[PDB]
Amino acid sequence: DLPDCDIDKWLNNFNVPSPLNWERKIFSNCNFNLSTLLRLVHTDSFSCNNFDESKIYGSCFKSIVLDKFAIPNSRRSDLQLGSSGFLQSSNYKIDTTSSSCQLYYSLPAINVTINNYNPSSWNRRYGFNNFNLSSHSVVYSRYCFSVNNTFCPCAKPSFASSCKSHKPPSASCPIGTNYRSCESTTVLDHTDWCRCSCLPDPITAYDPRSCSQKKSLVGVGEHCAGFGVDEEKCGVLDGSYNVSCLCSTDAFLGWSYDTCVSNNRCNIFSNFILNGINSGTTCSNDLS
Amino acid sequence: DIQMTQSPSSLSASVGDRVTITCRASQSISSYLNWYQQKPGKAPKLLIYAASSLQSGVPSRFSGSGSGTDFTLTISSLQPEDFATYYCQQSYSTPRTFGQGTKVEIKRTVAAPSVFIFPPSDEQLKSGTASVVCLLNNFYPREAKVQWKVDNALQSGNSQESVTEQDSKDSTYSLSSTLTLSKADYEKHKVYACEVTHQGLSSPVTKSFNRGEC
Amino acid sequence: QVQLQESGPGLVKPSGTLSLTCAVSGGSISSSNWWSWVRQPPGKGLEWIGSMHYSGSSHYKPSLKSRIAMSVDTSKNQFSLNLNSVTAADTAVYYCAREGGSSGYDYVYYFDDWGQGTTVTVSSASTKGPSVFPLAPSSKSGGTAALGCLVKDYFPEPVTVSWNSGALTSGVHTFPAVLQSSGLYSLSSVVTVPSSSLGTQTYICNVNHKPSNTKVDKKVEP
Ligand SMILES: *[C@@H]1O[C@H](CO)[C@@H](O)[C@H](O)[C@H]1NC(C)=O
Ligand SMILES: *[C@@H]1O[C@H](CO)[C@@H](O)[C@H](O)[C@H]1NC(C)=O
Repeated sequence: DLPDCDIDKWLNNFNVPSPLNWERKIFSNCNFNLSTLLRLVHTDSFSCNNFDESKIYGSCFKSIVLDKFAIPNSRRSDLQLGSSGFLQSSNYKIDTTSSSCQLYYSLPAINVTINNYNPSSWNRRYGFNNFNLSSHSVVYSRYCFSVNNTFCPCAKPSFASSCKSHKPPSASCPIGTNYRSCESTTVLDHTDWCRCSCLPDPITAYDPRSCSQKKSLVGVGEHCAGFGVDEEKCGVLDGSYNVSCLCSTDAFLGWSYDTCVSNNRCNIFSNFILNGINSGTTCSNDLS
Repeated sequence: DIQMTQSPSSLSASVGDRVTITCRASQSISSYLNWYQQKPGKAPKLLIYAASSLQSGVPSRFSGSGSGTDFTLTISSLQPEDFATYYCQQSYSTPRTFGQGTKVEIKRTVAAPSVFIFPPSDEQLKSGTASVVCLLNNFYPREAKVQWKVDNALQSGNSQESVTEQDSKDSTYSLSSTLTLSKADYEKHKVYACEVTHQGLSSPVTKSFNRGEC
Repeated sequence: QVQLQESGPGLVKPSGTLSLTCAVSGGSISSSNWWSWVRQPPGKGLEWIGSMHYSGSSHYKPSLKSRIAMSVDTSKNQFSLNLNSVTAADTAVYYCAREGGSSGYDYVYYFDDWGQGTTVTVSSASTKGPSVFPLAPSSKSGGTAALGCLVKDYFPEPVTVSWNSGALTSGVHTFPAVLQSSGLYSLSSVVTVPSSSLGTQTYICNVNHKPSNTKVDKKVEP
């Protein structure tokens, strides 16, 4: 009397996330046929790691956890197990320690709409807007940066107003955050050349320890902590405390996009994590 | 500042040996660690960057490993031209900081010096000074004694000496000793001699000349 | 193919200003590279003193902040070092270097394409060019004879010595200079040659002492 897991219905949902905002669904206490599943989704490839694929048939699991996202065409090879490419460094790490299977499938492009969303709350706090891209453009991060909850990317207006040369943009930082660190420097034809942190940018930072944005490979189960921001593009020149600290659109670095479409279908990936083989009530009915 | 400490500070190895030098950062620096080679009288040269990336053109016998605080430079098969001081360096922070250096000395077989003595030139004499030079060429190990004698008077002062670093091809040393007198003193004596003691010689060797002879 | 060359006076008076320039060839100063100065005191290791990017961003050794300033000249493809109020603590060889980032995720900065270095001596003493004297090969020995040049009484360091305008390099040993009690340096350069060639081959040592604008050739004859 347990219901069908309906895994195919979720995989075939026309709202497909990108790797940046990959979607997990946990299936449990339900019946499924792997044989039917591989037919109802236009499967290109299904294979398993740390697990004998033939053993799914007729088995029960505590739960089955799927993580899905559309594939940017140029980055498909990033999904090879252990790949150091962009997708697994900075969007979704395929855990090689679990019992897992990797599914490559596709949907007719005419129905798919890619849902792009930046999961980083600190990016969004400092002005990251919804993406404005074509409906099959798939966003992926190239670099992720983590920050403390006290992070603010803007120089302090009162510091900037003392800079005679190379004034940084400035704005008020939210209550509970710390202003961007800056120093007045001497260069051979300027005596108040202000130099702040994360220069030239967080990706190429000369002094990574002094840059508050910390390069962060995604861990198992994690989303990108955030795109790095060019702090010279957060705030405004001569910005006072009456301006709220925000970063311009071009301040957010180290991300790209590509279409998922080839031969009029959008290519999609789902990871499968098999939890607790020979227990629970997530059961294959393939042998019944 | 991030302090970089290398181990050992010096070492001696034979051609063909595996040489291992380690480096520790006073805090974690991930892979922001580079290794340099500095040969005598030359600027440092990059060997390894980002802890394990071999610089283009550098022989593959050099390799680096490590991440965090502890790093290792390995020379898989030491060559004579690898005589140098090696430095690690971090770029995770400012200031940029270097390890103290590790000197790699090359052990080789004993080689006796060839000894040569040079009288002052007529040109220098005209200026009122006489320099006499004794040269000990291409010897190993470094320990050598030069004793100057002027009509068999054992000199204790009036000389200075300099030694080269190990040769990049044959790993030997050379030594130059200069005895300096006034022209007036120089012309009052006949036999100028340098006597060399070195473990490669079957007997201490003396090179000498008589002022004027020719 | 990036090549660097330091220039600037080697002798600086105490409390004076050291000024060095580094000219860059084979690559643009307007790039992602930073440009760096690293110095090496006598008998000591390496000490970074500063780096600067063509945007103007810079970092200096903090203990030198009150005395140091750099510049990057995009019109001449050069960068420079100024160190004020010098003392004998600043006597060193000063190298310029390229400081670029690796292509990995971490973008690790490293020093490359180091210049040959310029020797800076902080001293109130005056410059003095050397006298160059021959070290004549022996009337004689075995199949090998030695000859050389004595480069006497100069200040400050360094001198360069070549043989036969650079054509003779095998068997040359140029020794570390010694500091004499007069406060002047003296250095010997020697070479071993076939004794059978003494009558047939010409041997000339070429001595350059840039602080005194001294350029001397000396023929060394038996
Ligand atoms: C799985 O297949 C068997 C055999 O065809 C069938 O009895 C069962 O209902 C199927 N379960 C599904 C589709 O969930
Ligand atoms: C971030 O927080 C950690 C503690 O979680 C602290 O050690 C670190 O200094 C903080 N960084 C900044 C830039 O405040």
